Amino acid sequence: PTHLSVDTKFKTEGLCVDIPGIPKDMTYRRLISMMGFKMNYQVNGYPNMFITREEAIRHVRAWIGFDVEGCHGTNLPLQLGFSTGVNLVAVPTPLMYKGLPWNVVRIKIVQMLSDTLKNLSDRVVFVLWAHGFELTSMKYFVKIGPERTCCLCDRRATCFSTASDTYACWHHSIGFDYVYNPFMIDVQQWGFTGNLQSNHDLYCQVHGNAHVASCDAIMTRCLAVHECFVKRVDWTIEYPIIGDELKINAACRKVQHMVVKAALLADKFPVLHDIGNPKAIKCVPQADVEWKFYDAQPCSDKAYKIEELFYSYHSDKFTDGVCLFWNCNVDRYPANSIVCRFDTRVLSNLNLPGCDGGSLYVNKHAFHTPAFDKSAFVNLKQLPFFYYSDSPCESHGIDYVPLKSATCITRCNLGGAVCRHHANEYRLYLDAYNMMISAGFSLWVYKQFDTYNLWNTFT
Ligand SMILES: Cc1n/c(=N/[C@@H]2CCC[C@H]2CO)s[nH]1
Ligand SMILES: [Zn+2]
Ligand SMILES: [Zn+2]
Ligand SMILES: [Zn+2]
Repeated sequence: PTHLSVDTKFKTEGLCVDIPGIPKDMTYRRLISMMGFKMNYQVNGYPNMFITREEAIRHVRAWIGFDVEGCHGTNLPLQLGFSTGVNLVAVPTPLMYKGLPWNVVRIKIVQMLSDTLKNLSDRVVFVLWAHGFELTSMKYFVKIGPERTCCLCDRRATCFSTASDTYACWHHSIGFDYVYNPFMIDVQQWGFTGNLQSNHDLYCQVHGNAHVASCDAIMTRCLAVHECFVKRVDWTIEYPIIGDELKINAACRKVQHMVVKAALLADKFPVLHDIGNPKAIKCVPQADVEWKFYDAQPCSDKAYKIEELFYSYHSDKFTDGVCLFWNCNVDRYPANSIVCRFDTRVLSNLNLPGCDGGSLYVNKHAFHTPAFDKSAFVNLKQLPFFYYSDSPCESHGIDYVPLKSATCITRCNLGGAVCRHHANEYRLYLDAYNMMISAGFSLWVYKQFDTYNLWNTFT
């Protein structure tokens, strides 16, 4: 039970308006054959074009919703829609393109998937709400065979060229015309009552239906992401490193210790209510403060209602001391809070678009995060950048230029001039901070927070 068997049954009901008379009894084997593909009994790493739901989830970075609308059938033109927003009209002779024959349409398909996926995945997974034309049109831009490697590198082959009879990964596909060994999954195989728009609209208001194929491709993938990452949560599934994952997470841990440590020095809160991940550790283990923990798993549907986290009768007096919501998404934060809230709008290779305004943040694990809402922070202010250090001014051990900054809160800066050690740490902390901000995180703090109260901790 690692791969999807070709002898598995395929429910064909959703395919009988474009394919009238299609048999009720159908396996993937007969379906791939009907699509115009010969599998030849190949034990070379590609057992089925279609994949399991578990395999689709392990490869979410590769998802591209795909839908074809019969615009007028190898007589009528076909509008090919993709969840990237692209609409290509192929003739059999929001980005809507005019009718062009398959030989040029296929070149555009390879460019679009290559530029979209080269930094995300080693493959493409076509997410469908299959009715007929998308499966039958796959023979016009897809070639299948044994698993292969790139002609220019050691990555897996995702594209083929008829002009040169060579294979390439997403990075080296310039000029390639065919999609090689793609994967696909039909959402309509998961047991849905009603059409695509009806099932999608139950959970999302962001994606409308402007009746173009790309609208259905977007709603398809959005619904597939809700089923796999909103209503079903699997935090065990590990995901390959494709970017700045380790630096972003190290930066987040440094910023948390910094922001919280300074807050406890500046306003000397007797108690700290730490609301969030049930596996949390005290980020400032030397602080005098009464550290109280409360468990709240990363919500993936709607942000927590502050009235349910705190009320119905815990320390109970959350109003006493300070509240820390580190990556804990609530609808309206209290005034006495330190908050790290991820911005689902951020454009990055880690953050994939999600359902109902949310985003799927993929960094080691997959976390669907609810839509950003500036109203959550009405009782708070944006946390300003600062670097605080009580460590001794001692070098031990990178050519220097004197650091001069009003945001370097150290004994040396108070006393007149920043020492080398603290200037190395400042520039390092500023990089880790900038790294965290770029990854999409936001930092918010109680309105009375003032970095001025930190200079007095050097009496
Ligand atoms: C218009 C739009 N942009 C999107 N970008 C996705 C990011 C991962 C590849 C793309 C797969 O759809 S989704 N909707
Ligand atoms: Zn390559
Ligand atoms: Zn949606
Ligand atoms: Zn110093």
